[PDB]
Amino acid sequence: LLVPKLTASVTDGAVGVTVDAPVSVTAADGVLAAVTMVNDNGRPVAGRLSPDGLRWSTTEQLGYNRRYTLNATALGLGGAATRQLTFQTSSPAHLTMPYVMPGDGEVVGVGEPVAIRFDENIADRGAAEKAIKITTNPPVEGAFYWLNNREVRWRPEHFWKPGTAVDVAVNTYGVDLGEGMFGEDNVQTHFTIGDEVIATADDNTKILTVRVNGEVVKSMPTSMGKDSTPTANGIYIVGSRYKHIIMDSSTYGVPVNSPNGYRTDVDWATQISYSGVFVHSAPWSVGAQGHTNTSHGCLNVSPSNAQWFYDHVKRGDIVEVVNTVGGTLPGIDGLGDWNIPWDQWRAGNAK
Ligand code: NA
Ligand code: NA
Repeated sequence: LLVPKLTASVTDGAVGVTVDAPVSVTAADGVLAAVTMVNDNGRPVAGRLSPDGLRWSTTEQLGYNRRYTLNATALGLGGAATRQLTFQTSSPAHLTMPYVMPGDGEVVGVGEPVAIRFDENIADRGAAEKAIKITTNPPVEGAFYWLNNREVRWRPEHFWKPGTAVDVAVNTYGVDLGEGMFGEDNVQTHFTIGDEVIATADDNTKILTVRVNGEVVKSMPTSMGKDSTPTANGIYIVGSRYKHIIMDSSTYGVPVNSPNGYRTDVDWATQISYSGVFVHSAPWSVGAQGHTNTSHGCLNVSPSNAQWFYDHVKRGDIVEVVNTVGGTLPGIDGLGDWNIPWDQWRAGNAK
């Protein structure tokens, strides 16, 4: 006749216990007759015992900077055993909150990366990547790449296949993200890839051609950046859209009062770079559209075409610019992810 045995997921006297997982107690050669866990203030922690009496677990989120006391008794035909354990959880120096894009339940285009933006610099990028679980259906290979010290992106080698489900579980609560900075909470999002929409602006023709699943559906005369402030070549991801917006160059590093500065209220504006490129309505340049470049970088189109673009293009669709006198959009722009070669993206930069 064996005495029951108790196995807890913490050890008496432990410090730095992480709260990324529940606390449990298991009985062998007996069943759990009593399990309680209280915090430093005497408040009971919610838990649940399995129907067979063998395993108890906490059922609510456990706190940072706690001292918990666990009491457990097991009974079997061979006798009884009781244990009391006290332990302390992680004490962060700092917290950081993740923000995930795109939005939960959204339908997005074939260029949309998964984005996890933290509100603090992440000292241990590898710990953050490890805590982020990305599910794809149909499953496709992808990889993480950091655009800056706070935001990481995940995407496949090529544009997504329409109809792919994407799930993002950012399981950062209880995780040490370096230098004592712990996740403030978990976050989650799920999204789906819709139709393939790729618009190409060719400086040789000054036409912006929109293709939906490979077919031309719209051909828009455009006026892009003038030679002294050109539109960069490259692949741009569609971001947010606005019925109207005041474009303020100081938002993009350029003082309004300086030679290339501007502040302009425009209609039907679709953002395609963090550096401030938009497709938008430009009634003042309709004469130049299809003929000469006049802007500070934006793709000027007619009011009707800008509204069409707003109505028919969605976040994650693609604009490709070719044959301008500019350089190439930086891969770390914020919407320039696809300009980074796959071998470099795949290798990452977690360090
Ligand atoms: Na993952
Ligand atoms: Na769609």
